[PDB]
Amino acid sequence: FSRRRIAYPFYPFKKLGRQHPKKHDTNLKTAMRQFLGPKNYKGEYVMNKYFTVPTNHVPNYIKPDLERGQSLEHPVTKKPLQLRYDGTLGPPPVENKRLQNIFKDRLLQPFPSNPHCKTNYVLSPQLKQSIFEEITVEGLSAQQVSQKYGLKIPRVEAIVKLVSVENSWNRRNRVSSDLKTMDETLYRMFPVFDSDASFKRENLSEIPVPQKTLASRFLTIAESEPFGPVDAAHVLELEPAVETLRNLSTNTKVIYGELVEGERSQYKFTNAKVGKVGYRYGSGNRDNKKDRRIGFNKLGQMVYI
Amino acid sequence: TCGLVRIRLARFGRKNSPVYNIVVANSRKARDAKPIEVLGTYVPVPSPVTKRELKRGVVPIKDVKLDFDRTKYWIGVGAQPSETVTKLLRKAGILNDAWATSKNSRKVVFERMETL
Amino acid sequence: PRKANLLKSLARGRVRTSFNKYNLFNLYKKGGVDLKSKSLYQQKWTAKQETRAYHGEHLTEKRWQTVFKPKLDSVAQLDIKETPFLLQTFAVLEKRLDFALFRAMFASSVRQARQFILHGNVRVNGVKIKHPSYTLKPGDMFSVKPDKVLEALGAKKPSFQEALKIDKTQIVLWNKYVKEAKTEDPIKLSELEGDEPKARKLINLPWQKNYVYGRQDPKKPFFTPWKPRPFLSPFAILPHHLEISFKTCHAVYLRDPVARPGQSEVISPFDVPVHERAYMYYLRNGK
Amino acid sequence: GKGAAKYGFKSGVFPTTRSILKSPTTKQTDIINKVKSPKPKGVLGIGYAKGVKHPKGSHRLSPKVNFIDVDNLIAKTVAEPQSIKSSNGSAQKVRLQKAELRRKFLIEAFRKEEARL
Amino acid sequence: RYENRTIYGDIDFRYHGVKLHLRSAKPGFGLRVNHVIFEICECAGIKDLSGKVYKSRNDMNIAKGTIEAFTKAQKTLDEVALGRGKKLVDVRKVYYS
Amino acid sequence: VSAYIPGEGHDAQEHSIVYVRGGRCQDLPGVKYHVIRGAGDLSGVVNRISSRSKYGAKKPSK
Amino acid sequence: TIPKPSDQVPDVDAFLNKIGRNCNELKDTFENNWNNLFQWDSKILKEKGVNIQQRKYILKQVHNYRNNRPIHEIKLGKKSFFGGERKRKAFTAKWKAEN
RNA sequence: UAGGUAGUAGGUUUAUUAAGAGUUAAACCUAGCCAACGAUCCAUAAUCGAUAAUGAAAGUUAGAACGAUCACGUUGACUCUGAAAUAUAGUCAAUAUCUAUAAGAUACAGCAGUGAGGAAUAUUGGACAAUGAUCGAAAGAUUGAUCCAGUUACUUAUUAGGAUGAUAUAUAUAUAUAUAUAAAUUGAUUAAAAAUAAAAUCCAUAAAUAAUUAAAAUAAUGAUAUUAAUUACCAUAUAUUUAUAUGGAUAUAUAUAUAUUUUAAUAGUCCUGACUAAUAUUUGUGCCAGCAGUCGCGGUAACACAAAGAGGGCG
Ligand SMILES: [Mg+2]
Ligand SMILES: [Mg+2]
Ligand SMILES: [Mg+2]
Ligand SMILES: [Mg+2]
Ligand SMILES: [Mg+2]
Ligand SMILES: [Mg+2]
Ligand SMILES: [Mg+2]
Ligand SMILES: [Mg+2]
Ligand SMILES: [Mg+2]
Ligand SMILES: [Mg+2]
Ligand SMILES: [Mg+2]
Ligand SMILES: [Mg+2]
Ligand SMILES: [Mg+2]
Ligand SMILES: [Mg+2]
Ligand SMILES: [Mg+2]
Ligand SMILES: [Mg+2]
Ligand SMILES: [Mg+2]
Ligand SMILES: [Mg+2]
Ligand SMILES: [Mg+2]
Ligand SMILES: [Mg+2]
Ligand SMILES: [Mg+2]
Ligand SMILES: [Mg+2]
Ligand SMILES: [Mg+2]
Ligand SMILES: [Mg+2]
Ligand SMILES: [Mg+2]
Ligand SMILES: [Mg+2]
Ligand SMILES: [Mg+2]
Ligand SMILES: [Mg+2]
Repeated sequence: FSRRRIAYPFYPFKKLGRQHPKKHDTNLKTAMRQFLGPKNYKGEYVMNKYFTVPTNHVPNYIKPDLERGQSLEHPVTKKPLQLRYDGTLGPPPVENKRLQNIFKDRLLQPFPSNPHCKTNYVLSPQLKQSIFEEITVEGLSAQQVSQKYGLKIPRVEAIVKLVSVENSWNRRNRVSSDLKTMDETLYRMFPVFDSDASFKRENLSEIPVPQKTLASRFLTIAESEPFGPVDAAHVLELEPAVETLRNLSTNTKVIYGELVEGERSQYKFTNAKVGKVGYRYGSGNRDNKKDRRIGFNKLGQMVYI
Repeated sequence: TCGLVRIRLARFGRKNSPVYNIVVANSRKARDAKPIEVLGTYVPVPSPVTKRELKRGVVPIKDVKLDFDRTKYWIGVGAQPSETVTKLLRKAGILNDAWATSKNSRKVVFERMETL
Repeated sequence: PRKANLLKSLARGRVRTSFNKYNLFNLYKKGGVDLKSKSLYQQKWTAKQETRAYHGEHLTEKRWQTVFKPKLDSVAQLDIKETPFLLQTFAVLEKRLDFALFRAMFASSVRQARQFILHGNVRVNGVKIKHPSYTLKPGDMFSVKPDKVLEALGAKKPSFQEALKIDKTQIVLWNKYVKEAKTEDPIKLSELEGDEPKARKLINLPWQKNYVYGRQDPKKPFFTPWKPRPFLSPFAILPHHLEISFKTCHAVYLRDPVARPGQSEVISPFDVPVHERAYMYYLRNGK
Repeated sequence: GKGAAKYGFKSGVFPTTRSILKSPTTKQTDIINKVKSPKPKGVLGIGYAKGVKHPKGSHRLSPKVNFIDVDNLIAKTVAEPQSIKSSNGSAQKVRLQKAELRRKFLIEAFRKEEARL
Repeated sequence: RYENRTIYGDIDFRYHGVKLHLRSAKPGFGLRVNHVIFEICECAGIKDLSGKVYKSRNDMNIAKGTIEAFTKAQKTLDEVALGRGKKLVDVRKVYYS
Repeated sequence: VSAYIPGEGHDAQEHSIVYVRGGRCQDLPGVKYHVIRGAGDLSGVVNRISSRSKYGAKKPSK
Repeated sequence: TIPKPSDQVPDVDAFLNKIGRNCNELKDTFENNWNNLFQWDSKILKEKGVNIQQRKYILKQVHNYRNNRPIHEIKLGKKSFFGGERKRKAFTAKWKAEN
């Protein structure tokens, strides 16, 4: 049994009772107003918890289940408030134990309804710089760096890439003041990556799961007969898991044509075996089907493959 | 051109965007019909260079993946190439100046070489 | 794509990919998605409603169905908690350029990000793209024009008249404060219609020296000394599959988002059952 | 599309790759040995049994396999010119060059094929 | 239930009219079964299941039949091992996926 | 063929050009067809607001 | 690169006359300027307002002149007095009947 | 359709053929051969894929499009040349039109196009620039193959605008600004909404307007073609796409101080009793009018007919 259910707040709020014929207000709108609190001459909803941006390295994610829908704090003191029988705000009579006692994991949980989604940590600029130095000047391998710090090798490579770009921008004097301020605000919002804290370090033994492993097999070996990971891999007809992890961590004749002064382009002739080279005859035209193949050019133009 | 067996370009791809299929075919059979042997491909639209690259002085390339040994064999048994195909072959370095007609016949900038 | 219409209504508590105030409120007051007292089909429908509202509202249904992959992805740690496999149903959309840009926080919304890249501001490995359906490979940089990023994450730049009105009230408040201090700089808005330099010359508070409330650099497309967006905190969710640098506004797409024993990297505001129901629906096209 | 999975998901077909040497060579010794070995009889037999006759007009055995002497083939298809130095005129020279090139290519092709097999 | 997510073997069980067929499933592959079966699995903690009902599809009898199949038609690997006097390894687990 | 004619008002004589489609009038036995109503001498059903394409009705155009 | 006017055709008009295919009545669209004719390309000719076939022919004859190949009015192909291969059998019979 | 078969089944020979064979022709023998695991006979149908559809798959369906194979070029037979033809050739006949009326000519299943049939399927287009094909020693000639554009939502795909946004006045290094008057649409008087929807505000981008320059093609030739693309007042000259400095373009105050084309936004259609997603309600009709894939709905309280409101799909 499903109806069309208008999405009112699960939490309790001051509903409409009666009101002046002309105003035409809705209960949802009223609930939204209450959530927001009073709006300034400027436009700012100051009394709302979630209006201002945190400067704490502690993300101010939402806890509607904990505070029971009452989002309004006093801006200077960050102390909670409610909507009383009069239109004026004031402090609550009973204090909330839910907001006072909160876990580590739930502070890094942006949405209340999904426990699995968590925020990734932000690297401190000094740490990034040190990583960049290690890879370039000291000349260490990326795997060693990853082990030291607790990042993944692709992540490390990405960081390195970004550092060099940042440096180039600084040289050119492109990093504006407004951009810097934004970067600082973003840094302040997110929690910092600690290289010593074991719970914060990224798990470096994550291999991706193939098809053959997922399909379950069972073997009736003798009660005493041993059967290790290697044996299992052999049965499945794969390389061992350790070897794949290690791998993850770590010709043809080409001619160029002569270029005369007048002609505008070269002719690159690559070799290719007959029975493997051409555009095949009687292939499936996929252009009028919805599984049609759309690629992209070297110049970022969209091209039908 | 003359012959029964002929090395020529069969057209493939879409409108306003041709790719070519270097084949050896019968003279009588159609242009885009199934041939004796496909030797290679040829996209006539050259690889587009970047503005910086253009400023530097780097020419575009026309990609021509091609079974060299097979093509040579076909030439040997006497399969006459078309006007465009023969030019392509000459450019590659299979065929000599001998095949160059009077219209084709200018200082060279870059010389040919095999690479890997 | 599918036209934007009533995306942030309250009577449908649909949680879109945006930083909008109405969207925030919808997120706040939804709680869970109720799947109790429903048939299997009804549950699947409600999942579809909620999950697709967040994940690709601009996409047409048929188009989405075509792109939708059954084969989800995961990683074995080989060293406990249960991996949430079926949170990966909308992993394929993060591969998109538009979604990746949104995750990076180079746009306020997915729609906005899409608009930005159509207008030719994003680049990916240098070359500029004008195609939201472009898909990142692992290792690909992407880079939005910094002004547009600032506009996305910054406040709305006020109109001149509005800014002047705001200034007037601030001035009055200041005057009231100095009077109160004494106990224990006026402007006429009707005259000063649209002379910005004149207004600047007139104004002199401690917290703004000349510039009107909303216009320190009128030529820039955002608020004054750049400050953040009005409700930026509850949506600033720093992703795993992107590496970001907010100084230059570059971002490396380092991974296709994947599910671990603890968590999924597909950032969604929905519990796993909802995502399972959605998957069930989209396997069979709602058969 | 369903039946393409037999052929490695290859939509469209190529024409069959055309053998450069169209019979087994003399240098392929193992094939020759196989051909010339005593043909079996009984259940899994090939020819006619010694005692049993064969139809009047028909041949008893199968025809013999013509093994290509590759050098001989080269000589026949691609003979070098006996009149070695008779060459004047531009067009004639061009023709001669073309001939030489064709000799080179077909020679190489055959020899390569022989080696390759 | 195997790995706290699916049944052990591919079971094929008859309860009165309904002929049940319930295949085991690789992890991530969801519940892909009759709506009654799905409902029962959600409550009983089965994440992964394939299967199909033949003959009668009487909702009540499905519900009764499927729980009977779960309790009765299933044998845990350990029980089988004990009965036969043999090791009964799960290859995927040994591999570490 | 015995064809049904849907809608409130029907303009059909003893010679009218009419197009037939394969529906079925369920209560009338032995009539397994519908005259499609926008086309032919059969005119579109008048003052139809809902479900206009199901009958002949054009869009009123304010 | 501009070439010199020869003794046989020293003028643009003379060149046009030589090449033929109704290349006359084209002395107004470009005046008798030798350099002008030779340097000009296809797009320019199109803008001026010449035909496609005429444009093609002129450029070819210019090219021939540059390479010093013999320019002359190689006329376009003509159907037989009787008819095209297909229509001949009937046409010929009709002609016979008339005569 | 239950018996069929008499060159039929087999043997021996001769002719014909490049060549086997009752394949034809001739001669002489033996009595066979096929068939209820479907013969003979009749009906229908061009065949197929590494093509298309659908399915978990085995399969099933299509045989438009791409490609491979066949057969035919109004109908039937025969002949000639030829390696190969019962040739879209020729001969004679058959059917139906043309004049020129003749031991005539034509047959659009080549491209356009017309009339008809039909529920239903396009321009009496442009170019040989490309890729092929035929003729030619070459020059270059021909090319309704072909390549291009035209019509047609038949199919697919990309775009088809984002961010902010619930009132209006009047009064008076801080900051929860606070009062007062006025107004406030369709519903409805509270979980009954329509509605962040509008309107406003900030910000672009398309198109336009100018300038420039590809690529398909080079020895030269570009139908497509107001070409794609790029720049926004143009150029050069440094660094590492951005930034600054020059050269000239320009115009008002009094050569050098601030500027630098312009600029938007617009969706249908089906549905809301259950199967089946759609709870904000109300009016009209009264087993009639009508609806209906299925079960059913309509007899004054119709969630099913006909509508308004609100809502749900797909787009
Ligand atoms: Mg010739
Ligand atoms: Mg209806
Ligand atoms: Mg309508
Ligand atoms: Mg016979
Ligand atoms: Mg006889
Ligand atoms: Mg005989
Ligand atoms: Mg039969
Ligand atoms: Mg037929
Ligand atoms: Mg078939
Ligand atoms: Mg076909
Ligand atoms: Mg068939
Ligand atoms: Mg056709
Ligand atoms: Mg025939
Ligand atoms: Mg015939
Ligand atoms: Mg026709
Ligand atoms: Mg005909
Ligand atoms: Mg008709
Ligand atoms: Mg059609
Ligand atoms: Mg041509
Ligand atoms: Mg033509
Ligand atoms: Mg479409
Ligand atoms: Mg009212
Ligand atoms: Mg433009
Ligand atoms: Mg329902
Ligand atoms: Mg009523
Ligand atoms: Mg209904
Ligand atoms: Mg109705
Ligand atoms: Mg309505």
